[PDB]
Amino acid sequence: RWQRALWFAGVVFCFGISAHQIAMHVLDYLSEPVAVRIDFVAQNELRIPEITVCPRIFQQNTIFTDMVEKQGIDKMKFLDLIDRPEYDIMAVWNLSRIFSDNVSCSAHEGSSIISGSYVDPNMSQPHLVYTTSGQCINIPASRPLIYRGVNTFVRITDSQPRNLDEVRPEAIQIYFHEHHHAHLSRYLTGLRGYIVPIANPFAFSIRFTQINYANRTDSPCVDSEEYAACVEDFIEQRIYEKAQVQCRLPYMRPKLPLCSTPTDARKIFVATDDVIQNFEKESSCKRKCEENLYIVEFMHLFERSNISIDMSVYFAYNYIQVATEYLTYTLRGLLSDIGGVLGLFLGICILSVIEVFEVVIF
Amino acid sequence: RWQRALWFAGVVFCFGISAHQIAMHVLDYLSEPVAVRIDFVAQNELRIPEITVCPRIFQQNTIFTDMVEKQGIDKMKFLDLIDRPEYDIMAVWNLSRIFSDNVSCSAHEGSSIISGSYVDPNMSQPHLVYTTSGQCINIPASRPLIYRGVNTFVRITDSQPRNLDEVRPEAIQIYFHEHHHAHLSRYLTGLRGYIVPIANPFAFSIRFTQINYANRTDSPCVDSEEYAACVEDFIEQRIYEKAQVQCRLPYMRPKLPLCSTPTDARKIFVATDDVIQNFEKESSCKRKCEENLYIVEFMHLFERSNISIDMSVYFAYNYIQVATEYLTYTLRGLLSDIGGVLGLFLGICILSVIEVFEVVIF
Amino acid sequence: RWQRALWFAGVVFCFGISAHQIAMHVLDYLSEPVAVRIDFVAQNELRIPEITVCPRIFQQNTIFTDMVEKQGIDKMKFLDLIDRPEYDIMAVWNLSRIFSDNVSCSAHEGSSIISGSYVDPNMSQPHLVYTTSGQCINIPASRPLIYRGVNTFVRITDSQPRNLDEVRPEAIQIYFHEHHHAHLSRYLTGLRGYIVPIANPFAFSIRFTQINYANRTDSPCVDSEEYAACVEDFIEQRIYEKAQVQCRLPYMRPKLPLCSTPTDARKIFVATDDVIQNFEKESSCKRKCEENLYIVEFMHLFERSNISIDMSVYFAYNYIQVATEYLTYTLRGLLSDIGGVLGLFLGICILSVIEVFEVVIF
Repeated sequence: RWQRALWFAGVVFCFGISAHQIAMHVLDYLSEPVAVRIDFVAQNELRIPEITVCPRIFQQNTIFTDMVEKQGIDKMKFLDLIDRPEYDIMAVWNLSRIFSDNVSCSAHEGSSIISGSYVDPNMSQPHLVYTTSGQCINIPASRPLIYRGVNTFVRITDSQPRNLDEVRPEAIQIYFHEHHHAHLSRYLTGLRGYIVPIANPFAFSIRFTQINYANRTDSPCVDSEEYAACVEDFIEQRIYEKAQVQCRLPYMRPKLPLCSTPTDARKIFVATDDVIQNFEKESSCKRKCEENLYIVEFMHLFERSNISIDMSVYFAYNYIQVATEYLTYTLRGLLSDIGGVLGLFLGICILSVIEVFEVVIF
Repeated sequence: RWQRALWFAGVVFCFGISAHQIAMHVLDYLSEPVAVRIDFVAQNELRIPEITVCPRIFQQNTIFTDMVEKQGIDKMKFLDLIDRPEYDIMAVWNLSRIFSDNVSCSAHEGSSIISGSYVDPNMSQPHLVYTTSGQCINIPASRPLIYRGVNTFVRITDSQPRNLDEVRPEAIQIYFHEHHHAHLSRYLTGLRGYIVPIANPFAFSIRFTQINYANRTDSPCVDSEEYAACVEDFIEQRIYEKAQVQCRLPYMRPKLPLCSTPTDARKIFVATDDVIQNFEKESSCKRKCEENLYIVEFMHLFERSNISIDMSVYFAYNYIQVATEYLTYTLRGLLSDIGGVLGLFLGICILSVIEVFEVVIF
Repeated sequence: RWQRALWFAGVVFCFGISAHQIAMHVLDYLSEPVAVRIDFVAQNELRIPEITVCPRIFQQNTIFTDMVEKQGIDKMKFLDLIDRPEYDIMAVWNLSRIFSDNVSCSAHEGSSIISGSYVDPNMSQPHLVYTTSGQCINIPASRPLIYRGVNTFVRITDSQPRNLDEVRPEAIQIYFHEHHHAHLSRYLTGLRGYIVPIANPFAFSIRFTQINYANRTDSPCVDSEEYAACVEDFIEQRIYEKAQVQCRLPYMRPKLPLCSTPTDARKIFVATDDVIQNFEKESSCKRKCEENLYIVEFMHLFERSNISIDMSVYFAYNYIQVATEYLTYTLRGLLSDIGGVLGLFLGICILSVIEVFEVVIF
């Protein structure tokens, strides 16, 4: 009656509250909550990024536009000349050449008190690579730089003889990309690169900031290469599927031949523009499990040099921010909270449950 | 005797230790502990700040001081000229004018592979605003910029004809303030602004760092607008209550007329200085629940322009630090810890407590 | 039989699982896990670092090398002249003098609206200090600057008469070190200092980032001074134990006399170099419990000055990152987890254990 009814009410209230708490915990585990731990991991060997050093886009280029005007065309219609038998799109995109052979990058690491800065010229030297911006040079930046001092830079240089044989370049475009993803160089160097003047010797400082996202069912992260591969394939195919044609331009990898018709070359170029502008939205990939963020700030330099193009990139800060989205609510945590709630709104343990099971088996 | 006494001692020891633990937890709840979670929230649309671009203070101004000397006064006593019938303090503070009509700011966002930076001149254009520094221009920066590339800037310009009709300005002062807080522009632009020369076309970069403080009884936070209203009202009334007079100067909002006596104008100016210097201490309000921190670092530019005043403000970094001081020890946390401690130094649950209550009711 | 055997199996399973959990918790406490809390502590009084402003290393020095060539030596063998009776290594290292007497540094903090920047020249003035780089000047930077505005700098200057009596210096070397740690200035100023030209008046901005490491058995942290003392002692004695000689050069503390033989002076200089490049490895100390990281970024200035050497160091950012590695698994945490696991896989409380003890005592 009274007593039994109230006892049943209380017991059912206890089970109801425990079940509601456990259900909320279970629903919390299904949607993995994520927190971020940010620490500064000082490393002695800095992983230098792979600098891309492009000229300004053909339209904004000085020397290439000068050649196009010499042939008698305006700053726009240089693709109305490629299928001319000798210009051979390869030789059109060789007219954007802003760097000459002598390009070489050194890797100064220390400072020394007798000799001076440790000039180490055996580091991976730069190679010329085609890009939407034209014909650039990619800085491999392969081996790591042993950070010792605030004077730890790679000094790119080019001693192109600047005699009055033809007008000479005004500025270049610098983009700091990651080791071996080919879409960063050949496509995204006209957008994400800094336009800086070669008239005077210009420097940089780079502080590295790394964001890491954990694998998670409702927000997955792919490794370094797989995102690059998916994005590059998307960009190359939709150029084809958005130009509704079949041919390529130097910045594309050798799938098909080189557009033996100017209208199709223009279609490819325009589709490239349209897809590169907004491949973040149209794509279906997500940021890597790592995310390098180079905080590139400028500086003045300590000495002049009569060199056509000069460039320093300082890495004086060896403490790198490391954000790491991580697993904050594990399955062990769920089981422990379930145990806590069943032992807090009750007296049930993992020994009483087995004891009742034993009683069931008589 | 022995056994009963020791049993009572043990029971009271357990009960007392549990009570001490619960009391410490309760006292931990009253003084809300606060932790901070720092994450990088990459946004595609950067919320550009409202740039204020003032000339140097009258004393340090070039052209205004030249006018004052022409009238036959020193670079301190220009307030001994305002109540002259025609100079009409408004027309005294129109002599600080460093910008001319033509002022217009554009918003380059993309980079493009043919055209170049996407010039979008339809954005909020700048308007002239009076300030303690004189007559300035405030950059509304209303619409957000769709971050795409590291070339995403708003370029302020002014093509004032620099003919030899009168000496021309040397430098300006830029202050980066939030959308619609009127105390920032009119008062705190002579203090918190960067003094940078207009001789050469200069550029800026800005990385946003946002600190969020949680509402908390012993350290409250007000929203964006309320703190600005508090500070502005305090600054304006104290100028009045610290000058012990009743009149205003152009930078103050239209409460009272324009100081038809030079001594009171000087009183107002001096009180304004003395209050803006130290309104942080005398005030009785606390920083917002949000706290935008623009990390303004300098750089060089990629192209010259024969324009009287030229300015770029780059926004190449979309990852923004977000510190969020938050509630770390909730009321549910206190209840669960109380349950844990009463079930760890005892065998009491919310089913045994109700059972004992039922036993009490017989 | 059946029932008793299964009951024993269940009881032993519960005991084993509880013991495994408790052992894992205990081993988790023995290897203290460490997490980092990063908050921005708005500080009104910025603790300015102790700037060291050295000339470039002797061989890279202009004026000192000019003197060496005048005496008839190359820019390497200036130590083949020290024990000449009058050059008296002290007077060899007085030839690197790049600053003249008139050196004085001010501390501008505010901006003001009438007067202008608050020049406060009574702050600690600079003194000349010997260093491997030569004869430098050290900026005491003793009192803190009351941060008020984005114009809070200490402007170093030197008005040495630049008449055509002798060729004049090209650049200096700036190194930002902590208040009273003597191994920084005298040894690590040729390595960790920025080489920046004096030709034009340059400015600096510095944002402070502080990393704190908690004292911990398997990775101890010493206070600010003890690490500096240990590193200085190691560097100075190894120079002696690595040069296998007994004498010193001006940058060393007055332990022994000044190397009255050039071969020993060269031995000391070479041993110095060799140890300073790699004292991080050979030493046996670890980073302090403090770690100040000055984020020195460059910029332009607001006004020229016909001064031989001019320098600003802006401190416009009062929000300082404070990473604090801390104790995440306390002893109370271990005890509470042990209680939770023994009350979750069992029904044991701290009252039932005492009850069983009482039963033992009959």
